[PDB]
Amino acid sequence: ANLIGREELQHARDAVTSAQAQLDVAIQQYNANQAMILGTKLEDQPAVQQ
Amino acid sequence: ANLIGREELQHARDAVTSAQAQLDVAIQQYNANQAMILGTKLEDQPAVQQ
Amino acid sequence: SFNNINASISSINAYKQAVVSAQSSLDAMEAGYSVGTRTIVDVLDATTTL
Amino acid sequence: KEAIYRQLDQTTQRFNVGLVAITDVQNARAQYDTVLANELTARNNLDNAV
Repeated sequence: ANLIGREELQHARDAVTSAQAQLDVAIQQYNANQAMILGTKLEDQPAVQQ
Repeated sequence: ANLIGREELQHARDAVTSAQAQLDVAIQQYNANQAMILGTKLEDQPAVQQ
Repeated sequence: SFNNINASISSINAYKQAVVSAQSSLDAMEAGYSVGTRTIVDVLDATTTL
Repeated sequence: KEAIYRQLDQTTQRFNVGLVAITDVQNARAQYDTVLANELTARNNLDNAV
């Protein structure tokens, strides 16, 4: 309806995109350190068997 | 009673959720540190016996 | 004289709207104080405006 | 009058979206009524000067 400035909407879209990027970073941080805990059971982990 | 903007209330509830999540983070950190001691006696710790 | 009567009608409408706005502000300020987010100076100022 | 009407339109849209409280709508409505009264007075003064 042409009420608010365009730089305000630009800054809103940029914020949403940045938040998406940060969530991707967090998900990736989780995916790593899940490669170590692949085995379901604690007694079957490679370190314990050694 | 419609005496406050809705965006403010949404922000307040979001703040509560974020605080709860960060408290969970801190609790998990504590648990991770405590898992290596298990509340036994000092003389019986694995390294001391090693 | 005729034009003056018309102007008086319009002014009355404006002042009624102003009164309603002030009442809403006072109610907001009073509720905030009841929940503990505002002082009593704000309540008195709202009363003065009303 | 045109400027204040556009201001009221923006404020009402914003309240509907959920970013401002009802109290701010009342202020815009009051200002709109005040400018309406001022315009009526200006027209009456032009007629009286004629």
